[PDB]
Amino acid sequence: AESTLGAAAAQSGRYFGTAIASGRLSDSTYTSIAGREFNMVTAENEMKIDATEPQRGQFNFSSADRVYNWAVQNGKQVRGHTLAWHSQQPGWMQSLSGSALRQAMIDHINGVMAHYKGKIVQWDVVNEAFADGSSGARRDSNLQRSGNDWIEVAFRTARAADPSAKLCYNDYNVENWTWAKTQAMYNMVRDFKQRGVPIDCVGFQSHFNSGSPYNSNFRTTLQNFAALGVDVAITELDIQGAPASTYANVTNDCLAVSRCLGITVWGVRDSDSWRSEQTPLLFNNDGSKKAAYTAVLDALNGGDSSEPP
Ligand SMILES: *[C@H]1OC[C@@H](O[C@@H]2OC[C@@H](O)[C@H](O)[C@H]2O)[C@H](O)[C@H]1F
Repeated sequence: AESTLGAAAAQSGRYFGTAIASGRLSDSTYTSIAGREFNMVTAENEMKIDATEPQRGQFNFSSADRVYNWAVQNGKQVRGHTLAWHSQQPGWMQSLSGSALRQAMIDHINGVMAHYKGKIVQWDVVNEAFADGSSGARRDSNLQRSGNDWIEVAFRTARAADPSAKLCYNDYNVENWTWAKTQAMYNMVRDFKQRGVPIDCVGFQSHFNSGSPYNSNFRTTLQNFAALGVDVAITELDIQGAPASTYANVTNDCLAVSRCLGITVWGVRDSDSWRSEQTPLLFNNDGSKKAAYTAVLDALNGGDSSEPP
């Protein structure tokens, strides 16, 4: 057994990660907790398209590198997030369409991945391409309007740019196996694997709340995607009200699935969360461990004994 999340996860060859905000790296309580508890880091916003390429071909990795450096100097690996997404595009990219956009998408992938070549264990190459609801359709965005092949092209571009990284497709509201959105993502990944499109992993954002509750069939979802020959990862976990029960169920679902690489919770303390009003994380505002922390740690350890091995 181990006393911190990341170390406990590593006992089963997994990671327990967080989302780090560069602006919070001067907060010693934040860095003390994050450094102690997590062995994987995702930049909360610093590696997104707007932050890394604020003007066309004018890359900026200052804040991204502050997060990367903090992570590897503190022994954590890094998940890159995210290279091609409808949201958080800089204005110059939002105004592009068709072939111009396609070239800018490929150029953006190449510039960011070249900066981090060989440094990133997993990249969220494409994020949130499916529409919400029951259509199973692709979300309408400039990227989807440039051609349905944009997702496959992003993955091929990424594989060429850095063949050492695992390349993931990431989305939300795809955790419950009965949902149409889940099945659309499953059909796409299944097609990609059939044809040899370079995709190594599927990310489940895992934002559970009253509008999209956890279901025990999340384990079925994870198993079925793993059976397509891809790894699975829980990438942006947070749970409205932070019930320790549900946090432990999610943890045990990953631990039950051999290709589930690890879990990332989407921030450190509740005050750090993008949805702080839903108090959805493992640590209180004062840095203290919540009931959910204990249940997650115990799940990772397979129990809480205090005795000789
Ligand atoms: C999964 O959901 C969380 C999202 O990160 C938020 O993006 C919007 C930004 O205002 C917040 O600070 C971030 O926490 C992440 O990119 C997405 F993939």
